[PDB]
Order: sequence, then structure tokens, then C-alpha cells
Amino acid sequence: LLEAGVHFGHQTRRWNPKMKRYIFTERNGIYIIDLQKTVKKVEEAYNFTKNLAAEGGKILFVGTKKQAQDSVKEEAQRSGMYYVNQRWLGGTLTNFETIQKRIKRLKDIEKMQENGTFDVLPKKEVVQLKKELERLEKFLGGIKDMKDLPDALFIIDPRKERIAVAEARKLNIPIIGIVDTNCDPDEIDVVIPANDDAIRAVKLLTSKMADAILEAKQ
RNA sequence: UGGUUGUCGUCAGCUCGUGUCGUGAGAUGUUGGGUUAAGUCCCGCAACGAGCGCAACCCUUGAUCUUAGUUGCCAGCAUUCA
Repeated sequence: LLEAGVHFGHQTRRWNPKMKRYIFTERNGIYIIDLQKTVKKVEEAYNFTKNLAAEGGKILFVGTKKQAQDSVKEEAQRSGMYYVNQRWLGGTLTNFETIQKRIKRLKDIEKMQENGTFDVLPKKEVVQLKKELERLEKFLGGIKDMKDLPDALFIIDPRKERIAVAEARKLNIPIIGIVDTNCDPDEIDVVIPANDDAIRAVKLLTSKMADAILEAKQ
């Protein structure tokens, strides 16, 4: 674990008191996360992600934070599961039907590029249907092949991704969440008390879940 | 009284559904950052590509192609006052 920077939390002025149960001491005006609770909390997560994948359940990684974007993506694609990496769209889950309508439309613009329909209309169309595609793939490229709602979310930094959390709860979707000290643990079903700010930390902890999907599929 | 006249005729916006926010009336998107002649456009953002009015749809003029060459046209030939 801590070669990767997981133990390091946020400062003391931005704690949440519910994270007291997961904190072991403050040093240079930063809380330290208790690695002996982490490991067990990572192990409990790992079994819950393993069991869920073996039932054929679909997990949606969600890391819009600059230090999760690439991590999430690489680990979602490796794991053959959905991601959101760029911006969580209001009503991604609750309003899933109206997103589905743009996943159709994105896939419909691709088929227009693949049949050479883009050579018949132009110049005006093509500008605005690349521009629509570029924009749609950006935001919806991770969830492109998700036909039905995910059976759980893997979140990173719930306090940034509040909307994703808020949504998941409203559909009783289980969530799996890297919480730093700042973050409320009670929102989340399976909690991983850890750094979300350090790239190695996230990359480590996502990868172990990805692994946990891959080992179920075997 | 009908109808038809004059007379305030453009002059400024209304939104996609569901989702979201409030006990509720409502608010959001359709408060922000630039931009345009603009009711424009991009970037936004618990709202998400983009919608109706606008414009266009009608008619006319500006270039050129295809078809049609007669009663139109004559460059190239015969002509003659033409």
C-alpha cells in the first residue's frame, strides 16, 4: 500500500468527523488514514466486486477528478465494464431513458460515417455531425454498450461526484467508494478509506477492483 | 349590423422529455464565460445534443450546366438594301 500515497488524507480544516473511525493521527496539519482498516476495507470491497461480477453484474467506474480520469478509463476498458471519465451527466441513471436516446443517436451518427452518407449532404451537415459525434463520444463513450442500468458504481471522491452518489442511492444502486477524510462514509455501501488525490493511490485501488472483476470472469 | 377599410404590425422569444430542487406556489435546463445584427454560437453547468417562433417555405434578380432550337440567334459559309 504506502509506497502509493493512500495513507495521506486532506488537511485538518477539511475533515468530516464521521471519518474519525478510519483516521490514525495528524501530522504536519494533514490527517493520516489507518492502513490496517484500509486493507480489510479493500478486502471487503474486493470480495463484493468479485461476487457481483460472477453473478454477471455490470459495474460503472466513475472518476471525473483529473487524477482519476485516465486511471478509471484504462481500468474500465481492461475490465470490460463501463466508465464515466469526463463529466457525470445529470440524470445518467435516474433519467437513463433520455441518455439511451443519445447513445442510440451517437451510434446512429457512427453508422452514417460508415455507410458514406457523409459524402452526400455536406459541407454544413458534416461539420455539425462530426461536432455532434465528437461531443457525444466524449461524454458517452464509456457507457456506450450499457443496455441496462449498472448493478453497482465504483466511485472516486464522492464529494466531487455527489451527483453520481445522489443518483445511485435514489435507485438503491450499491456504490463502492474511495473516501478521503473530507468525504462522508454513510452515503456509501462499501467504503475504501484512502487517498483520492494521488495518482498512484487511485491507480492502485481501481486496478485491484479491475482485477476483482477479471478473476470472477475466469 | 355583415364585410371591407384605416389605426400599435417587430419593435422584444417561447422550449425536447424525462430527470433534478422546494411541504408548496415555483426554480432548473431556458441565472454562468466569452461571441453575433440577432430571440446567434461555442464553453459552460442538475440538468443533459439539440427543439418550436425566427428563418425558410412563394415570387424575382446575380453565375453557370443540361435540355429545347422556332417565329428567336448568325460565329463560321451563300447572300444583299437588309
